[PDB]
Amino acid sequence: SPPSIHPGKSDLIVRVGDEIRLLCTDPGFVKWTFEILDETNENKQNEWITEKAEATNTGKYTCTNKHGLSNSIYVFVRDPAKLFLVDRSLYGKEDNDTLVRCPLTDPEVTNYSLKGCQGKPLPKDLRFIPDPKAGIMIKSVKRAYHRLCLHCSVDQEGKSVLSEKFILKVRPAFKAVPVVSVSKASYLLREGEEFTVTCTIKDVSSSVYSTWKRENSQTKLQEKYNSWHHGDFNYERQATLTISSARVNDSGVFMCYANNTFGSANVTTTLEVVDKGFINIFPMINTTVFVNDGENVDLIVEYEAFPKPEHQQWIYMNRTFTDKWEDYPKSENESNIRYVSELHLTRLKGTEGGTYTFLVSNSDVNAAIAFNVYVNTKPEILTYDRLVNGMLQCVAAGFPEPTIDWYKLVVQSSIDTVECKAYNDVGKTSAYAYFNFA
Amino acid sequence: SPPSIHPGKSDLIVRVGDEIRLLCTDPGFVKWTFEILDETNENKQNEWITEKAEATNTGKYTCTNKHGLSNSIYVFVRDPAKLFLVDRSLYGKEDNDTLVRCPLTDPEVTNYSLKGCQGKPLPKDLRFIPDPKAGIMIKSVKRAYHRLCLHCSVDQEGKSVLSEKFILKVRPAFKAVPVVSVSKASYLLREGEEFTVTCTIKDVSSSVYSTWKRENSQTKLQEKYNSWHHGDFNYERQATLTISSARVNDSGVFMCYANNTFGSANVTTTLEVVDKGFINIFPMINTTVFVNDGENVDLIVEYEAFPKPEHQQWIYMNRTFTDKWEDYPKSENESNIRYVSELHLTRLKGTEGGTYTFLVSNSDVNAAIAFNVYVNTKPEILTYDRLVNGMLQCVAAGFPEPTIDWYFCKLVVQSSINGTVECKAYNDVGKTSAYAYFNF
Amino acid sequence: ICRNRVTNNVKDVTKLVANLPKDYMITLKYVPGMDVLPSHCWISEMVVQLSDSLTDLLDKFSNISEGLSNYSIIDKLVNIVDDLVECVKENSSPEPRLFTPEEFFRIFNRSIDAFKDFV
Amino acid sequence: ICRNRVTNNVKDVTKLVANLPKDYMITLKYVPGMDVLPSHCWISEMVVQLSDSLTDLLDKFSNISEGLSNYSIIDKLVNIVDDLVECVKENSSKSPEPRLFTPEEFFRIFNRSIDAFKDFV
Ligand SMILES: *[C@@H]1O[C@H](CO)[C@@H](O[C@@H]2O[C@H](CO)[C@@H](O)[C@H](O)[C@H]2NC(C)=O)[C@H](O)[C@H]1NC(C)=O
Ligand SMILES: *[C@@H]1O[C@H](CO)[C@@H](O[C@@H]2O[C@H](CO)[C@@H](O)[C@H](O)[C@H]2NC(C)=O)[C@H](O)[C@H]1NC(C)=O
Ligand SMILES: *[C@@H]1O[C@H](CO)[C@@H](O[C@@H]2O[C@H](CO)[C@@H](O)[C@H](O)[C@H]2NC(C)=O)[C@H](O)[C@H]1NC(C)=O
Ligand SMILES: *[C@@H]1O[C@H](CO)[C@@H](O[C@@H]2O[C@H](CO)[C@@H](O)[C@H](O)[C@H]2NC(C)=O)[C@H](O)[C@H]1NC(C)=O
Ligand SMILES: *[C@@H]1O[C@H](CO)[C@@H](O)[C@H](O)[C@H]1NC(C)=O
Ligand SMILES: *[C@@H]1O[C@H](CO)[C@@H](O)[C@H](O)[C@H]1NC(C)=O
Repeated sequence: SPPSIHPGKSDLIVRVGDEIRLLCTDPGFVKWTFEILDETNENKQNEWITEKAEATNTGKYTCTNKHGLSNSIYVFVRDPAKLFLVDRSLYGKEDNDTLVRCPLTDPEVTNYSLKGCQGKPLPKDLRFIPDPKAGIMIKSVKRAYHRLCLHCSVDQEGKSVLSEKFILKVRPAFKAVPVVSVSKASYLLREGEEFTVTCTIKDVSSSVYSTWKRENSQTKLQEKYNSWHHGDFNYERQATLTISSARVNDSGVFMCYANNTFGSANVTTTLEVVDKGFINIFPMINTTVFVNDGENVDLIVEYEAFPKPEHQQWIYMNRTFTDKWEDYPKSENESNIRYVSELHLTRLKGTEGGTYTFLVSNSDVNAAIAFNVYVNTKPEILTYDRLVNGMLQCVAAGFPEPTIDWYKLVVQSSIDTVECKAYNDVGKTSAYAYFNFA
Repeated sequence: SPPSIHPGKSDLIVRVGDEIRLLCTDPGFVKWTFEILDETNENKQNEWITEKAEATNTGKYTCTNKHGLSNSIYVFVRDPAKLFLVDRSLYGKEDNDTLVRCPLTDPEVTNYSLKGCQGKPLPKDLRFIPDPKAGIMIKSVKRAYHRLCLHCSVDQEGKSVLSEKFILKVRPAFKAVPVVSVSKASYLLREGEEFTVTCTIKDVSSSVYSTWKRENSQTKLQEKYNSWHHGDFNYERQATLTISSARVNDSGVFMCYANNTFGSANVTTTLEVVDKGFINIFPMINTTVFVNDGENVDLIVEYEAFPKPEHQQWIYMNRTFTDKWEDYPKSENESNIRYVSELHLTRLKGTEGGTYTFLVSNSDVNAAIAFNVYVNTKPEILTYDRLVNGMLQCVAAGFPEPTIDWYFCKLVVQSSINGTVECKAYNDVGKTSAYAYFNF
Repeated sequence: ICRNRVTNNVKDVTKLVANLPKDYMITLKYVPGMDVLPSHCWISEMVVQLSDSLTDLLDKFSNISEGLSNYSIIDKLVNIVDDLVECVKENSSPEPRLFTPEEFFRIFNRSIDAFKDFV
Repeated sequence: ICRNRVTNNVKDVTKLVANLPKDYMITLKYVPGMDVLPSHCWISEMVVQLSDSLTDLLDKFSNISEGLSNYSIIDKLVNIVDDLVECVKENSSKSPEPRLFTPEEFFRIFNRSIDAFKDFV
């Protein structure tokens, strides 16, 4: 059967500077043990006696035996000088009760309660349970109480008294996943360039955990970190991968991953590493082109070029152009390797049919595509002449070849008001002779 | 004569809490005067006594008669604690001497000298003259010494002792004129608009005078100010002039004038206030132009426009013309209200002659100029016939109208007269021919 | 007169009073009853005393080049009140008392508000 | 371990030390012999006492909107130390008498305490 103590009473009140005497009656007695706040004492004698109590002698005193059966006393050293013992580190986790460590030295007091700093009120929904032996306990600490500051308040002789400040820190409980973003959705690098992507993780706490993984590889990558606190419950981390010198087999998907007690987010970037640069060219129209006299035409290439192309030029019959061609990337997005080149030719003259070439270069490669352009023309009539034999001949010059009727490629037609008229798919032109006979 | 004074010394030395007792006799005697630093006391008795001298009693004593004449004795109260009296104010006009008011209270001390604070050595060239009665004096204060810190230094019983700590203030000599600049040298405004211009003035000191005045008008204008110090000897003022409702006779030359004890500097800005907007247009080429078919030509206009020209369009035969015309302000200057519009017709076809018009506007005005483009074209021969009359017909159409010549052995011209007979039709661009044969 | 001497770096005093600790104590020979008396009576002495206290404050801080340090603000306030000493002496002790920043800068802004009204 | 919990708002400390008055005194329940001792025994107590001192020091300043301010810098340092306490109480998981320091000395002690978390157990 457990120990028994003299004084018997569960609660004892002693004046400051009074003597304290407790005796525990146990053939199996082992120790007195005394606790308040964090402080501990343990004493070997079956008597615990103290000649002059100080306020910090307030607390709980427990007698225990070789069975481990125990019996307890709590002692209040009433000292008018300070009513509270305080232990002032007041951390609390969100959604959890949180104790404010202001146990009393005199239990014979009224209205023991919790109250704000500088006469500011407490948040309206904050509620608490008081306890002289332990302190005053704040239920269900919310984020709105972060850095809330608090006094412990007690009414004595009809007059109200305050402890030293307490400032309530709040460890947030996670209620959403970390939020993750990456500087570039995908990369393309010439072999030997330096891959460097930077994740960004945002959460309420710096105990969010984040890593970079080469997909289908478990191994750890090297990385460098920077992080900031942007006010309360707002943390941001930036984690930067680098492959110091890209090799071809580094092509793959990297994943940036972030999890907290609530859940997980990942965000991924994909790297292509190309052993040497390239250009590929596609004409948006047949390379052979036909135009009529005075007609209008465009020449159009689309090409994919990495690295970004450095010289773009258009040449006609080995003589270069300017002021007639437009160059633009095909899409806006920052992953763009594809480009469009157009040349515009206006009301083309008959002589300007020929060959037109487009030349593009980057460091690695130089590539050409060539276009063949035929200016059709109305037949035009060169000679109408009557020869010594009495014959008369018409000549027409055209593309496509003229056909000749009587009423560039070059055609001549011969005969023994006459008219010569020369037609092809573009038009007609005609030349005149008039004859009288006697 | 001046008063005699007892004791007959020049200087007189006393231990602290001793008695100071000075006996003056002129039959005309009027008053003592006692001076140290700022502090003064004046006593009408022909005898001056204090039973227990404090260190502060250190100072000069002058006894003055009704005849106007004065005789003086100077007193020290030697005291181990207060070795220096001090007044911590220390200001120097640059390039003048300045004084460090740390007069001694026991003169029989060695190497009365000046020292930097925190150990630091004084500037290489700072040189000074000590005097136990007045202090220490710093020859030719210069700007490098601004907020130099100082201690006055005494050696007494072989030990080295320092005053309370002093900071030298330097007050510039003005050695260059102000520097003045204005946010825009020229303004143009519709009447009733706000007018606002800002002048910046920079100098070593905020005592630079600066004003806004209207030339050929002496009265000074209404102004709002902003200034900053930008570190030592670097001040900047900004002064802003506003008229909330401009008007034509509010035009003129406005001047920002700034001067200082060295000399002035100014910068003007000119304001034009116009009663209503305008557009004025100049054709860079004759309004009638002649082009051989299949050549390019340019139509070009330049124009002044205020407020800025909102709409610009080029139209051909009652229909707009697009993607072949370019326009730019003529000059990059902010003053430039002048603009260029050019239209690049290309390889003009013979059918595209006629009027081309350019239309430009702002709020105030809508303005037009028109160009006539004639496209010359090599003649062509239409018909070759003979009439019922026994007469021959050759017919050719060209701009300019063709001209027809005969040999024997767009606008239209129809022309007439063992043989071969030829007509030739030609203009300034083109030559063409057609033939008839007559056999007899 | 002397209004144009006081540049508008004084508008930074509120940012300075924000950065000085509430607890800190600044020391100023305070001309008694200046809170009551007309401007011309105290102002001459006060501007000398303020120039001194502000240079003492200037010793306490150091020159953070990025941003507005307290050193920069107090420096430019020393530039002001020294020029006010210069004009007051050109154109026209107490016992040391201890002020928190809000109180000392109250006295500062009251003194400077005297120059918009000066003779 | 707990190297992640110390965000890099600490570089601001050099500026905070430059804006605090040289003769301003700050109060810390300094663990005696923190200088000579190994990290592990003093570091547990010191992050608690630094959290306390930095929170009191935080009360002393107002909060400017524009620019950096002592209240901003200290508030972020307080976030750090309140996380280092949260981990130490949770990974080791097994008062001194107040002393008064000029800001440079207090921040010396702070920076040494944070340099303790670059190899902790
Ligand atoms: C949150 O992230 C970490 C990393 O995966 C997880 O911790 C690992 O969990 C697995 C399985 O429980 C263990 O085998 C590993 O030893 C842990 N590794 C590390 C470095 O701690 C944690 O469990 C994650 N899970 C969730 C649901 O958030
Ligand atoms: C990485 O993120 C993606 C989503 O961004 C996750 O893909 C989902 O995974 C769940 C099962 O875990 C599936 O039910 C969904 O259909 C998936 N959505 C998509 C778009 O695929 C993925 O599981 C995450 N992987 C890791 C290791 O976190
Ligand atoms: C520098 O700035 C002002 C503007 O003129 C000058 O002050 C004026 O000086 C004349 C002659 O002494 C007086 O009549 C005016 O009354 C003064 N005006 C003001 C507002 O004080 C000063 O003299 C200037 N110029 C020179 C050469 O010193
Ligand atoms: C305002 O500014 C100009 C110079 O910036 C003043 O000085 C005159 O300028 C011209 C051309 O630079 C010089 O040839 C003259 O020698 C200058 N005048 C004199 C007397 O030397 C101009 O005089 C100034 N006006 C005022 C009222 O200050
Ligand atoms: C990539 O290439 C290097 C050299 O060939 C090789 O050592 C390495 O194992 C490769 N890494 C992967 C993930 O394939
Ligand atoms: C002409 O100028 C003077 C001064 O600028 C001004 O008072 C007057 O009103 C102006 N005249 C009219 C009709 O506004």
